[PDB]
Amino acid sequence: EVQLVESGGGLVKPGGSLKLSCTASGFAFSDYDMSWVRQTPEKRLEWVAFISNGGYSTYYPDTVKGRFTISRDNAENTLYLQMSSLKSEDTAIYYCARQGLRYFDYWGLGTTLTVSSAKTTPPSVYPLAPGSAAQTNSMVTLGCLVKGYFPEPVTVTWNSGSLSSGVHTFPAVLQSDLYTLSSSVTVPSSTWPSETVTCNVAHPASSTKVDKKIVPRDC
Amino acid sequence: DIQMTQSPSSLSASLGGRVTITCKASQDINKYLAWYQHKPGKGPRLLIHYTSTLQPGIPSRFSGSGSGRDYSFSISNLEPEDVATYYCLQYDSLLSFGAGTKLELKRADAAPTVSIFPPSSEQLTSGGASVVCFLNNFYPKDINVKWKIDGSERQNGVLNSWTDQDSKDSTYSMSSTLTLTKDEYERHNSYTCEATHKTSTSPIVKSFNRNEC
Repeated sequence: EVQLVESGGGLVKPGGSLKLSCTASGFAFSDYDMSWVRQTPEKRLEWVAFISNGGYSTYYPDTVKGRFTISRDNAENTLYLQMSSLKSEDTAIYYCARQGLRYFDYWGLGTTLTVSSAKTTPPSVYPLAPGSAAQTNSMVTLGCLVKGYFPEPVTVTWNSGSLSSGVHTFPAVLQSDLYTLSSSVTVPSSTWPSETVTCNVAHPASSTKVDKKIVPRDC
Repeated sequence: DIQMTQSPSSLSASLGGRVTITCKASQDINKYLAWYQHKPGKGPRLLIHYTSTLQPGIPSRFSGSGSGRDYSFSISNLEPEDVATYYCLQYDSLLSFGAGTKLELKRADAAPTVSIFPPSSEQLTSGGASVVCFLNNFYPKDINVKWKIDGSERQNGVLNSWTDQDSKDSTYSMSSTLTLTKDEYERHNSYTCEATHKTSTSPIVKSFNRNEC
């Protein structure tokens, strides 16, 4: 079945270079025109590059012409996008697309590129507890402040994934060179501090894991 | 080269109602227009090509129409799973998308559940103090969060973050964080966040004092 799987995304400094890959399976790859499409953070979709089935024709919009090179190795069922002189505006999720047709029909799931001078930094993780029995009745809200990491993403879970229903993890917000994110969980108050509640935070780019436990009084 | 202006950037609609998105080309595109549905965590889903041909497996609730420069796209009997962002795509000459339309559902008004949180010991030892305030499961999306330190309104040091529409109950949530240094955090007593929302005449006020524990 038609499958497109991107790889190689990451963090790159302004002016730098990176090469994305897209692996195909489930069809005669060498029969098909192929494209790259990116989704900008403002949720715009942009045709990045096009390559004909045999690799002899190629198209780029002016935004990336002279900086981006699309190529393909038909023996290895792989499509490539070589980027250089990367700018801040190139930050996006890059999608592989198959183009048997003028319009797109089949897509991959994307690989992410962050173009930024900010350095990799693990997050600090702080517990959020009510305390003083200040506001406590039937349900209680607890949280988890994830501060000062770069780049995105982190993954937050609660009780190693056992508590999944009453959870809001909020989108990260960048505060010059560092992200902060928070996460709330609501549980019955008769179960806390009765049982334990702990948030778990993994930051892939720094390979850190931190489990913080929420302890009765934060006052 | 060829511009698509997609005409509502955002919209809310009731279940069972109809939604229409217009997409307008800079020049005639000869009915070469396709429509995409994009959900978080997936690639775009082709809905319609050639202005109005349903892709196979696409609900007949989705329709398109138009000619020349002006084009329409409609969802007829809205269901909860149509929440997404939608894009038109001309393919007459080269390819370009409309800027997109973010679709969310209407529900009965809900008031926010507000919770305030003092800085942790861990963070205070580090030299920092964040006060966090959650405004959870409210509707509609529009909400205001105000911070006061000893009764004086404070705008610096505040980071707001807001969710997309919750798939389970159609509510929204929002998080506000006021970050100070430790020395500045110790110069004041009361820390309050106020949630103003159309579900209540007076704002919901939650507050913390460094006044016991």
